[PDB]
Amino acid sequence: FIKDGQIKFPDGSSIVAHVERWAKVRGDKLAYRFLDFSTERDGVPRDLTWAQFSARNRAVAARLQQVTQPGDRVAILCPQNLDYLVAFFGALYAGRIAVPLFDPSEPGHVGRLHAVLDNCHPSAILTTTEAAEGVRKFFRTRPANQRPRVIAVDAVPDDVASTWVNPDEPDETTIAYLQYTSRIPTGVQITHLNLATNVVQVIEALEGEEGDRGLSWLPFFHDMGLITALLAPMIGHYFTFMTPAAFVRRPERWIRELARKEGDTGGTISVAPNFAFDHAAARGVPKPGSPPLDLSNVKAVLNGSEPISAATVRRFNEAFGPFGFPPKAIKPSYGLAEATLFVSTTPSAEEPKIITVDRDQLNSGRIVEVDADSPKAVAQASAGKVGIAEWAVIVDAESATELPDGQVGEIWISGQNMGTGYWGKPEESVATFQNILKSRTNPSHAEGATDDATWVRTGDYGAFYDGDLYITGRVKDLVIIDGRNHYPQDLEYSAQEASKAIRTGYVAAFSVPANQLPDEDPDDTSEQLVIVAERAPKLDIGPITDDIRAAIAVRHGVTVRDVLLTAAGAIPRTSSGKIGRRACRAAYLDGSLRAGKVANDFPDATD
Ligand SMILES: Nc1ncnc2c1ncn2[C@@H]1O[C@H](COS(=O)(=O)NC(=O)CCCCCCCCCCOc2ccccc2)[C@@H](O)[C@H]1O
Repeated sequence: FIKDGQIKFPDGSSIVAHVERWAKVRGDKLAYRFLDFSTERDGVPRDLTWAQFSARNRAVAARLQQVTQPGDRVAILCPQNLDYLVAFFGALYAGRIAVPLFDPSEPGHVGRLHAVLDNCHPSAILTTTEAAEGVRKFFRTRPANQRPRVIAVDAVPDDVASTWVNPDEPDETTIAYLQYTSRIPTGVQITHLNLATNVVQVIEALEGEEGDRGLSWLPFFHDMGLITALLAPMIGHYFTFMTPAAFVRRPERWIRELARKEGDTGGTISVAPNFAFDHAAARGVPKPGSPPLDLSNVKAVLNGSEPISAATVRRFNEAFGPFGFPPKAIKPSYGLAEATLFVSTTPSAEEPKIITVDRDQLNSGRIVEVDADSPKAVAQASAGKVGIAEWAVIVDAESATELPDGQVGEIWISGQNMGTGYWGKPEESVATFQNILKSRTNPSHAEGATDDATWVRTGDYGAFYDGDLYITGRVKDLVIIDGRNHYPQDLEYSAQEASKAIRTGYVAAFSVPANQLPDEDPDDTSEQLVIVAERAPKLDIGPITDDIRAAIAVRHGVTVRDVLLTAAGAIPRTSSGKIGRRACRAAYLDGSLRAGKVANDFPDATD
């Protein structure tokens, strides 16, 4: 669609009308393929053509229109499979607000599911026949008046579709679905306009052509897995997916989906968080004597949702370069739920941009390049260029003032893809989404946005440098000790490089007040460094601790006051698998981390 400063639609912005059209001209073509690895090690493909997809969406939608009213929320408590997509699109087809969640009988934070439900109060629950009893059982733990009707989407017959009524065309405020992140849970209001805008933004950035195909193992309950699933079939080829557990168990599965197949006229496109690249590199290489592996066909594998490590990038290429994997296929990318999904990515024709900058300058808020062999060198991966019809600026948050390039400040963003608020929360909505950019530089990274445009504060620090956006970390994760700043991922890299006994990527650095440290001055409240590190899957703690302490002291000039070593799987991670530093700190302070009793729901390599 055309651009006039912003993205214009009419013919419509409804994904419903667009899928229905796309469906009538490619009826027999495949739309989705689910690789089910639950009973068979090599997988069993479950296919869905466009005509079947449409038929099911219309049937589920008609059923929803009989038992829910316009404006009601419809929660999806379903495992990762074809039915999850049918349930989600069914909600959109019905003109009801979907709430993509997960199957309560699978791993999950049960207290958060209760909190989410306490905020969105759905009028219906969409699940499958297999998951239904488990869903009901969960609702028997909720109050008697909060047990909405449970619909098994695979049991709604196709003929129920005859009564389906295409909902009223959406305006710019009409909410399509709520995206819960990540306690207290905030549901981002994603409008049909938001969704269609980000879809167009992503398609422009990916430069997908006839024959390219998309694939993913990412969970549908997270923005990166959901949005990818909704838009991948739109590039012209069916979308293939598997579960996260399936990937974690045998990462080679992802690698072989990416690889060239007979019949491929284009390349493959996927997306994953940074830790997944390391898991694939260490455990996803074919064993000698396996069928040939040709990865020279990969077009783009986006690396986003968490900090990109230059070492992870190097390890991925070292493992898969010998199989033809082109290094320019790795595309560091940035985004967040409040922006639907996509904010920036490395241009299609370019290789990842990775620079080595001065540590001290970085810690004091400035990007200054240095030689890679310098002892003060910190490697920073770029997140590329901001997408079309959206803007990102770097600001001094308190004065809402843009900063010149090379200076670090909070990243604020704007665009038609920004969510319209958080469900039921006016104060939080204003604070996060309705910020005003009071002062701009010349040139301004806000050029093209109106002076009264609203800005979302991302909670991230970053900077522009030589035409690329760099994400340095979350504001709330910064380590401030004795008047100096330290990025926790830089301290973590030093800790793991100091000892082979630490699992790569499973380290968390944060500060706690002096008085919260263990017994090994009760009025001292100054922030002190703590390193939590998982042990590689037993060597005594003394030598390891001293290696960590000594390496951090020499290059960062800060003394670790406590090094806590845990078993693999002990550090808290979000539901999409990101190391959660604030959560690790809270577990350190509330007694659960030291007692070795932290609950994690994302599948772990060991268990
Ligand atoms: N690059 C980065 N570096 C450091 N931190 C990053 C980060 N990206 C996100 N984060 C951190 O994650 C936070 C947001 O978390 S979140 O709400 O859970 N949301 C997220 O994590 C969303 C991240 C989205 C990243 C952009 C990915 C766009 C993928 C399009 C692929 O399309 C396809 C794929 C296949 C076929 C066809 C098309 C952010 O606020 C930031 O703190």
